[PDB]
Amino acid sequence: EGVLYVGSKTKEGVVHGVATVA
Amino acid sequence: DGEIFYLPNLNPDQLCAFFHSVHDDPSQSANLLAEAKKLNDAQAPK
Amino acid sequence: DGEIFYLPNLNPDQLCAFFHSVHDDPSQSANLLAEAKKLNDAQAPK
Repeated sequence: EGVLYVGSKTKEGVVHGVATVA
Repeated sequence: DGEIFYLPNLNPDQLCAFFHSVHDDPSQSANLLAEAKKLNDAQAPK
Repeated sequence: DGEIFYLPNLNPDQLCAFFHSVHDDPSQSANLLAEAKKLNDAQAPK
């Protein structure tokens, strides 16, 4: 029940995404 | 156990604002995440 | 590429600085990564 701050280490090198946990 | 939705479009203020509401009350997270997705979609700079 | 990293223990405000360094200086998104993961490391052990 929430969202997790997740990032992905890529070409740009950091993206800010969300892991939505039910 | 959850999936991921990246918002590389949203500036630090927007991006930080998403979880700011969420973390205060993780019940609206799904809604908030939506507006994050929706925002990401709304402005989606290519 | 695409090395996912989770910041569960960081709060909106903790993460705030990360974006700020990251969006202001993408040149160090990895060194910045270090700091968020550092911060997520710092406060992690409750």
